[PDB]
Amino acid sequence: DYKTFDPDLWAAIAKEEERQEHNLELIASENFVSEAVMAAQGSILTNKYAEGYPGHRYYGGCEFVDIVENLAIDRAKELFGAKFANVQPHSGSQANTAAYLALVEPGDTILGMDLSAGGHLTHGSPVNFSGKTYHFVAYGVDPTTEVIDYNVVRILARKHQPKLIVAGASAYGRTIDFAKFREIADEVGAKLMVDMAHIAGLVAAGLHPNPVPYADITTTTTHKTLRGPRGGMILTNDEALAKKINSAVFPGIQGGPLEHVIAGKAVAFKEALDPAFKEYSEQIIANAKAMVKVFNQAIGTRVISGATDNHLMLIDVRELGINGKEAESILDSVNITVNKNSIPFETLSPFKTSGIRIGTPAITTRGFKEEDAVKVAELVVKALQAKDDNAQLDEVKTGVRELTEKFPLH
Amino acid sequence: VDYKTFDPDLWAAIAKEEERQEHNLELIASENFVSEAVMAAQGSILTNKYAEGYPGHRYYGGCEFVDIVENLAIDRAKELFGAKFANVQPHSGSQANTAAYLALVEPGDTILGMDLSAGGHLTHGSPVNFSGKTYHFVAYGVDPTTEVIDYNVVRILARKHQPKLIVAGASAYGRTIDFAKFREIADEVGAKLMVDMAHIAGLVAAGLHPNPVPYADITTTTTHKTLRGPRGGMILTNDEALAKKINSAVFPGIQGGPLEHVIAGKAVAFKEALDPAFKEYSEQIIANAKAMVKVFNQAIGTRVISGATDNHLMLIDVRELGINGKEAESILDSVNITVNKNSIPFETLSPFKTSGIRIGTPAITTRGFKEEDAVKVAELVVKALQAKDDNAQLDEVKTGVRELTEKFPLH
Ligand SMILES: Cc1n[nH]c2c1[C@](c1cc(C#CCCCO)cc(CO)c1)(C(C)C)C(C#N)=C(N)O2
Ligand SMILES: Cc1n[nH]c2c1[C@](c1cc(C#CCCCO)cc(CO)c1)(C(C)C)C(C#N)=C(N)O2
Ligand SMILES: Cc1ncc(COP(=O)(O)O)c(CN[C@@H](CO)C(=O)O)c1O
Ligand SMILES: Cc1ncc(COP(=O)(O)O)c(CN[C@@H](CO)C(=O)O)c1O
Repeated sequence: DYKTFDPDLWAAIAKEEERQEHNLELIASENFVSEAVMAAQGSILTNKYAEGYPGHRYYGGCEFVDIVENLAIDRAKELFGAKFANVQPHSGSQANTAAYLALVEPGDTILGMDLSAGGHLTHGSPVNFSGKTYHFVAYGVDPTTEVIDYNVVRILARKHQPKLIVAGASAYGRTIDFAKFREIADEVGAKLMVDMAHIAGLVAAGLHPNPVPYADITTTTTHKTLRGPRGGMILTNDEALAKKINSAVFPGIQGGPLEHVIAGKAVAFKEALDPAFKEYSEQIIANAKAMVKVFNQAIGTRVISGATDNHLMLIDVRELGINGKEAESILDSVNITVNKNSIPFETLSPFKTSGIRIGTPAITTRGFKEEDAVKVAELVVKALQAKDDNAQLDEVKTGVRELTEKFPLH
Repeated sequence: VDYKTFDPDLWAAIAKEEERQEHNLELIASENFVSEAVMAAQGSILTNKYAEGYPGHRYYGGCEFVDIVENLAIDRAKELFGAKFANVQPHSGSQANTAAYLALVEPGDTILGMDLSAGGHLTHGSPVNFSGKTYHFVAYGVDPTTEVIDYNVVRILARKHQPKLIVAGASAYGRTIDFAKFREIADEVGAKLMVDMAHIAGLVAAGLHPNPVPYADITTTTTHKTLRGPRGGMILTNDEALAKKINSAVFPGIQGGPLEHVIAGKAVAFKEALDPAFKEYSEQIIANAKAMVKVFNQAIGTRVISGATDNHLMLIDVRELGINGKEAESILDSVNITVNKNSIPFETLSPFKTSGIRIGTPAITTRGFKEEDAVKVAELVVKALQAKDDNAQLDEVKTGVRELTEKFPLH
């Protein structure tokens, strides 16, 4: 009805609904939120200005909005065991901005994971506030094993004497050893920040070591393996840092929080407290390992580091005569969505790349089991091996159609 | 329903907030009621899409239709305001202002901006905010007697401090802002000009406030105040070199993935603002505000800062009544009238006690209040603040509030 007033906009949204139904979303950072999360974001909480924190707002009328924000704070403390939580960051980027503000001064030396090795842009990129505002020195992975070499990180720390070490990654498929990062931080007098955005759901399910007891500050997004709305979060066990975090978020770098999004965070956090969430997260990892077993035994799809401990994998496609941008293009043509992704010691442009990144949280949410993940990896292999044999790309398109129809959305 | 039974804590709180919005007079000047369509866009499956980059230049695929949506927001914004370029990704007004500064000045540069007590925003140079921490802000205010901007003082300050940038725009300023004078003062000292129209954006879009876009190097705004859209920010410019710096500052500069369900809501609201009926709404906003200022000027104890309004809001110095702004806020909230305490020009109390309250009409106007209803609101406010404890009076106000909200239901 209101769609009559703006048919162009609602038409685009309908096509996007259909695109999400008909494609296999293998983007490691995406998911499908519940009906309840979307209803919270579609609520009248968008109308409320609520600057400040629960019980000490700068506006009238927040007495019931404060319940929502307290639910999100307290469910985060329950899920992750943090003594303090801040649920107002608009995004992972704002969450990391405020975490740095609470820990270091502009120009300070910070050790963070290199982008090609799998770090995030906010872990030290020169085109990002992180690299522009602080002096970042990168660590990476070993060139042969493609996992983090903790003794190399240790050497780097003692050489550079950073005020802060950042751990966490956008494209690292192996377990991060937070105990060792804390060990190294302590040796050089540095604080430790962990960005668990990608693994937060796995951490909540007890399937990846929990960084919260080790890190001075833990940041996260709410929309990856946690399966919540797009937004950020900051955790800490230190009451003094909690006060600095809160001031840094507001009035430091934000104004009004998005209380409708925060309600969706509260919704998603109770979903994650349900025993069914542990089974979901278990299935994410099983599906991912199943998929890595297929790629390991295929010709020309080299799995970075040869294994996965979590939800994602990086695939080196150099053996196939293509770069990551071309691989992403082939797979889109058959309704399989991935992203081109730099690989350790990447030699091509960050917009060409030698690889693609694949993750299983979204298809697992659709209901894929181990057998279905194997099928996806085989269609991916077939499409990249089909050096443009139209007959084969069309078989793959059919295999995708078969899978989406067996696992429709709500 | 089924998910409301899974989580009664959360859904019963939202239900109570729906009732509060129905039953209170929402007089907070920066609030509004978005349409059903805006809420449905924010509640859409667009929340599931990562779309880093810009339309047609994304960092990965899958963005065919997200690109249509965001280009609708960009194009309707350009149409609404007459700008050659728009960025609709900023998560908020604060992020919009962060990126605008990054496109205009370097850390440590001298910036002229409105003082907080005088009506400026925290991002206009407060030392507790990134703006005051990152740049050298020099504040201008209003005149103590007339409580309006003194443009020769701004000129004097600009000539004395040689700012790299002058910022114009306010959060609690009820009078017309002369953007031409600001453009002239900036040119005289060679400064750039940035205008934050967050509060007056809808009025500009309706032609009822002078338009800053032709005078400002960069114009920033929120989408959720008089523009009546979802919570978010936006940046406008006519300069292609600046537009590139703006886009780079927003992403990958200070943000990651945009909120595309919110950006859909921005597209929905921009088309609503392009409709001729938006001009009548915007006119009614100002006529309601002016009708309230008249009531407050007659009452002793509710002193209207500067004695008039040209836009949607007014600031009330309540000290003659023997209370501060915090007590007035709390008195009004206990009779179901929602305002915010607010510093006034030359504030002498703590910024958390304050001498005043701020009142605006966009929300009640959206509910359908006309001038005679705005008059009744102002009378109830006067009565509540003069009542001094008298519960008969306060309950009288409470009945008036329920009369007005029952006359003008939501949806
Ligand atoms: C976004 C993003 N944010 N954080 C990230 C990314 C990734 C990314 C970065 C860039 C870049 C660049 C230079 C700056 C632009 O001027 C290009 C691409 C694809 O073209 C992908 C993907 C999305 C995960 C990535 C990688 N590879 C890593 N590790 O982390
Ligand atoms: C938020 C906000 N952001 N921008 C703003 C505000 C206002 C505001 C600020 C503070 C503060 C502080 C630290 C001050 C340095 O010590 C306290 C209050 C009421 O308690 C209200 C209101 C909401 C409009 C305001 C005022 N008055 C101005 N003009 O603009
Ligand atoms: C570890 C980490 N920390 C922070 C962020 C940023 O979150 P934001 O997009 O909400 O700003 C990301 C985003 N990660 C995106 C790229 O932006 C991805 O596809 O992986 C992240 O991976
Ligand atoms: C002129 C201007 N520019 C920017 C902002 C910040 O927008 P944000 O709250 O979305 O971050 C505001 C917010 N205005 C709020 C105070 O934060 C208010 O109640 O008025 C603003 O008034």
